[PDB]
Amino acid sequence: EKAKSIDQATLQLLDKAKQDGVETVWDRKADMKVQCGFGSAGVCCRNCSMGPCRVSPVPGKGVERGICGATADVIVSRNFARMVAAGTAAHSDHGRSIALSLYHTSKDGDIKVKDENKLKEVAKSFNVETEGRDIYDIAHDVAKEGLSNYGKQLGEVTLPPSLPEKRKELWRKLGVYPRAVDREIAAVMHSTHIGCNADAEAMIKMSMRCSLTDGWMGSFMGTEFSDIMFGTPHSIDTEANLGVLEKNSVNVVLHGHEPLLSEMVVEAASDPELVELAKSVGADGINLCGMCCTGNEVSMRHGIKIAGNFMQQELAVVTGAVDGLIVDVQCIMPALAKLSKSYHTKFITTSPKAHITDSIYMEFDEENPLDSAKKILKEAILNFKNRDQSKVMIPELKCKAILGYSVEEIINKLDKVVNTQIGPMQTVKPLADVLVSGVLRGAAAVVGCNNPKVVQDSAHIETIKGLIKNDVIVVVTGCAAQAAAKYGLLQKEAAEKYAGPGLATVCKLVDIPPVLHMGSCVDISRILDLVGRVANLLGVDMSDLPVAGVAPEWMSEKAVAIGTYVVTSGIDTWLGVAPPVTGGPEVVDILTNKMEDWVGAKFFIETDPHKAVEQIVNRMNEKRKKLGI
Amino acid sequence: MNLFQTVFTGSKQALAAAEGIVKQAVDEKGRDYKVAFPDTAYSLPVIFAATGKKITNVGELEGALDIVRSLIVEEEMLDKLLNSGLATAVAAEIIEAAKYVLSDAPYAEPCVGFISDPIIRSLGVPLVTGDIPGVAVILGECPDSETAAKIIKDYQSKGLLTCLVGKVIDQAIEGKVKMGLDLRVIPLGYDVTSVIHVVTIAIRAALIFGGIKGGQLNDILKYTAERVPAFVNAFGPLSELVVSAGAGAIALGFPVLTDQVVPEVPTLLLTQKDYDKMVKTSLEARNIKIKITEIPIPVSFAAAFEGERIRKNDMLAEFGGNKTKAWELVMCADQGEVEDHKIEVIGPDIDTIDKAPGRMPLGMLIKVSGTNMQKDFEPVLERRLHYFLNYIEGVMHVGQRNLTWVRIGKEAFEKGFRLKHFGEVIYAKMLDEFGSVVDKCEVTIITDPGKAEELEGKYAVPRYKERDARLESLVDEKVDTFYSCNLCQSFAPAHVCIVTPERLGLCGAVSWLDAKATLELNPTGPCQAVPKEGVVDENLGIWEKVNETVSKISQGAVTSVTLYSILQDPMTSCGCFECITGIMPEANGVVMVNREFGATTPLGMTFGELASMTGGGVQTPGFMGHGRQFIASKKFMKGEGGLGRIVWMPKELKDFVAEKLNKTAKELYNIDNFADMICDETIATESEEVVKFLEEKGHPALKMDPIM
Ligand code: SF4
Ligand code: SF4
Ligand SMILES: [F-]
Ligand SMILES: [F-]
Ligand SMILES: [F-]
Ligand SMILES: [F-]
Ligand code: NA
Ligand code: NA
Ligand code: NA
Ligand code: NI
Ligand code: NI
Repeated sequence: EKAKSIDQATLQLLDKAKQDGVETVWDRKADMKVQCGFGSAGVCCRNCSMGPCRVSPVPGKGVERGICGATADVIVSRNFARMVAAGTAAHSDHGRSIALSLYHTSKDGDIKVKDENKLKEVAKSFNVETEGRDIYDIAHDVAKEGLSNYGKQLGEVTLPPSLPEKRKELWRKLGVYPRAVDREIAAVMHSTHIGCNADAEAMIKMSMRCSLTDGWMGSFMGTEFSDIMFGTPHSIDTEANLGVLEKNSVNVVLHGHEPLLSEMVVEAASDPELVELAKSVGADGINLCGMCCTGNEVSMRHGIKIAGNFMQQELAVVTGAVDGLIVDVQCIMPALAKLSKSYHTKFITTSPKAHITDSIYMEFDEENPLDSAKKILKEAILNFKNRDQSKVMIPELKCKAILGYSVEEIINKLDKVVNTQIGPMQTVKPLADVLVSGVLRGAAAVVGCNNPKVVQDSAHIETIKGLIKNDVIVVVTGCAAQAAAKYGLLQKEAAEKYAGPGLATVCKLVDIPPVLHMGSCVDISRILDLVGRVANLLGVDMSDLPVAGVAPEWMSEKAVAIGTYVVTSGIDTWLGVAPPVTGGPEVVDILTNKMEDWVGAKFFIETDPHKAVEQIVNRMNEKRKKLGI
Repeated sequence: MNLFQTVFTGSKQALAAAEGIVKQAVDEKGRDYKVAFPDTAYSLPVIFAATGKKITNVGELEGALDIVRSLIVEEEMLDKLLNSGLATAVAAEIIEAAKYVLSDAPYAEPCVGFISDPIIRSLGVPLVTGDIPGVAVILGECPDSETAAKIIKDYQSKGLLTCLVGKVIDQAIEGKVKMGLDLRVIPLGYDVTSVIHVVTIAIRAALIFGGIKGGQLNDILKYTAERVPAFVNAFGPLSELVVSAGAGAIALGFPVLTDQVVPEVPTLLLTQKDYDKMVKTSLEARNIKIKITEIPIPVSFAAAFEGERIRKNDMLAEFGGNKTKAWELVMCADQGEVEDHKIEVIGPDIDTIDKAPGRMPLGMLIKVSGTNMQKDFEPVLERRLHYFLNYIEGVMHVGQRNLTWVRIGKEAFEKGFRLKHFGEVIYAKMLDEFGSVVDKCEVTIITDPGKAEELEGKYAVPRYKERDARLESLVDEKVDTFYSCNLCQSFAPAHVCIVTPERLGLCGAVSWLDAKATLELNPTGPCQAVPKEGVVDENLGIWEKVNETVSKISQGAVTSVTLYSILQDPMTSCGCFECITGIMPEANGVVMVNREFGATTPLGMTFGELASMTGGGVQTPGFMGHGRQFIASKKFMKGEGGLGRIVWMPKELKDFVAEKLNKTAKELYNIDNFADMICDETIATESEEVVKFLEEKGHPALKMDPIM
């Protein structure tokens, strides 16, 4: 009865999937039928073998406490904590690999330093000397100091400069100032053990402390170091959606997250031997396509075409045109191994962090990265000989998209509206001014996943379209950004098409689209860098600005960690999918009310995007009045 | 207070005032008295542009308040703010109209009051031609009568039209400035509402010139924003009403510069507290460029002054040549690494030397900061220094990098020339020429011997080495596009240079990569791309599309060019070649003489005499003008026989190319002693003597094919 998507190409292939007789993520959601209301409310605990225990989400009725004595609030808050601990760890290991790659950069090696100016500037944040030193001794000293942020047991951690000092001392008084990344993950996992913490407030506060090691450390260093090694993103053109697949080219799709592999596949797709090889098997060339975050990472830096977002990964295989599906870690549906048994596609896993049964394991040798990517790519190009062009169905649907909007590039773009003799250059002042003046009502980040509980991409598009109509500039990352890209919002033409008067004027003056694709989900750290720069420039804290974050169709534990650190940093967050918290009323009051008194923001749970847009606008105008703007 | 509410409040105040004076109107004169401005076919122009309806009697003036009420929705969205700003403007026309219905002559000089239609026509046509670059609506009060006159005379000097309204009229008459239409300084009225009489200038300008109809308000606002160049300057404390009026200027498209702290809006409402530089921010905020850049140096500056010839008997100081070490450098720098308009002379100036003409070292350091500036544009900015300096009367500049040569004359020093003026020219021209890619300029002229040495090998040489290294890799066959420059058509109209990776521009200062970059900065510039298509012969370098574009740019004076041959259809030569190649039939080769060498060559001519036999944009077989780096080129005379034809150079040319030339000799299977086989002026300078020298050394050219 309900529509499965709002994207036509997504729907066309869904029909082919039914004809071919293959399962999709929608079909498995249906097979699940009415999902257990206990786990949907968070009032089930399995933290020890006395259980499984389930208490009633309706207070006063049914079973009240678990066998150990845990209340509903205790069970909910611990389950919520372990979600943050998981998402934190996901981004943690991500940035740890990126820092390790930076430690192994050499002058003549496969991994180099590409943005010397950024490294010199990042080195100043770690108190690493740069005057007259070799650029790789600097990079190694930066990597070492960044790695210390993951497991140091003595001393304090290094935090970015755009984090307002008001917020640091706020965290200190609240007792949520971050420690080492792995050290907090262990701390949350410790207190959630049976017979440890049994207080909702203290439990949530540990979760907020954990999430800070993600946004301002794990994800932040991951992004900063990814820019140093691969290049800081700048505005770039690309095409999005499943129509980027070419029938007469070798289609290699990069799925996953960790960017070192996809960065090396891009460089491997230009080796004359591998270029000549694709021609020898009968194709026109090598057509690199990205999906999800590793697709975002290479599109921001190299404009590689974005094949699609989370709930489309199954449908790319259904086209019958994917010769290689090269995946690393995070958000690779294990169903792909069974699905690709019905097609010539070679589904190749590469990271020992994410083995998948019945896939083809080709370990990405991080000690010979380029040679290793070539070996994996050659296997994909050879697989082109096994394509059956009669069963191929590539929908004729693709949209142009502009992305590459890093903080540096937004600042660079804003310099255009600065009078040579008046203001300062290379600052975020132009954006602060249009916010203070009121031409822009606010700025909203729209991030998040896809989720079968929501018509895929429908909540993203309605939220984004509604915010830009009310003169709220919108920045996007991850699968939401790729949902904007497919729809056609990442175009300068989208301003007069969909934006209100103020946003349309700023868009024309700055020469930008109304929706800024700021990269992958570790790249959300760019959003914090941006908002923090505006707060510092206006002498205020981040809870005082008219900013907001939205997760219209989230799913991953990464999103819970992301949403939790966005709030603790001081930014109101709207969720479009109810988290499993309804069972514990104290947990609800903490996340949706008391949070305000702690950090200056709170969570909002709204499944109607049009309602959420109202709330965001009203909350912004409320905060605007408090600030006098 | 929030900025939207600050405008709304004033807008309501504007409306409230209009209701009060139109009430005076209906009591003294009834609802049927004629309402009209003098000498205007458009009745009330702001109300006419908005609604296309004319207002004749007082009852209609009272009924036109409903317009101001309809434009005043109090919602914090951008469109409502502009409309509210329009409301204040319409209420200003209402108030102003009532002034003219209560008194037959309500304005008396010095205040002009309402502007008649004939003045619009007299003043409109120079606004279209840009003879008056913009209009400056300056209202309010300056902190000092001197600071107000300083500004209005500045605008007056730029030729643009300035209109005063408010206390500044009394400050401007105190500051000795003179008003009048022919003086381009018009005072409207002392009241804030008399800004509407410059607003009716722009609106009536649309209805007359744009030919648009009344009621096409959004088409008016497009014409006012794009065509008529207005900008308002608000000085002194800003009331809510005047801020509302400022929103009206935003609605027409006019940025609002002020000295009052205010919530800025980019390109629209700005604070500049430095009055000395206020005019500059205003002109930029309205994208207004004056026809002639201002020069602080007293000596005359023009393009006609370039090419002037200064003899030894008329020169004051000489820098460069083989006599002194003189270099010029332009390098990109960080924003915080340079201070804007920072001029520094390190060493003896021209006032210190009171003796006969002497030679000083000259190091010209030029640090430039830019948001989008990059390392590939440094040679482009260096090139303009030759064109910047030679424009100055009494100074002469030739050469490129560290092989430059500068001569200053006795007239300029007798006119008070100083080394401080050098940076003043470079600072202003670099901004004027490259106003989009350049933010700040810092110029440091060095005549100190230590700092000239402590800035040549440290910043000048490494920038050149990295520069010359990026061309060494390239070969003409690898590229697919050549570039055509016509800058020197100012004195050689038929001359066009085709720059290739292996054939640099004969001035030496323009490379293939340099010519590619000049096209990126200036699409309507001198350097233009030419695709390598329709090749007829690769050995001599004849291209069909090259012949197509040379014929066009030379206006049909040249029909065919060969790039790597000097006997068949040679490329022309202008007049800035560092060296000259001349055909000697006795040696079955060619001779090369450089500019600095002043003695005779075995061709019976000196460099100045050879220069008369090659330049002028004339197709000259056997003679070519070329840069110094083109000597060691693989494609240098490839059809004739390459570098193997050279038999005579001065000793200075040998020692400078010994490393570069020996390698090209071994690349053509010539023994490393090839630089030594060439004759020089310490051996013999006559063909009778040189021939036997070439027979003794066993020169490879002697046993080549005859050249012709
Ligand atoms: S922690 Fe307590 S409520 Fe939870 S499963 Fe264990 S015994 Fe049951
Ligand atoms: S020598 Fe040639 S490239 Fe140089 S300015 Fe003159 S015409 Fe142009
Ligand atoms: F297939
Ligand atoms: F691992
Ligand atoms: F008056
Ligand atoms: F010249
Ligand atoms: Na940084
Ligand atoms: Na398969
Ligand atoms: Na409260
Ligand atoms: Ni020339
Ligand atoms: Ni010349």
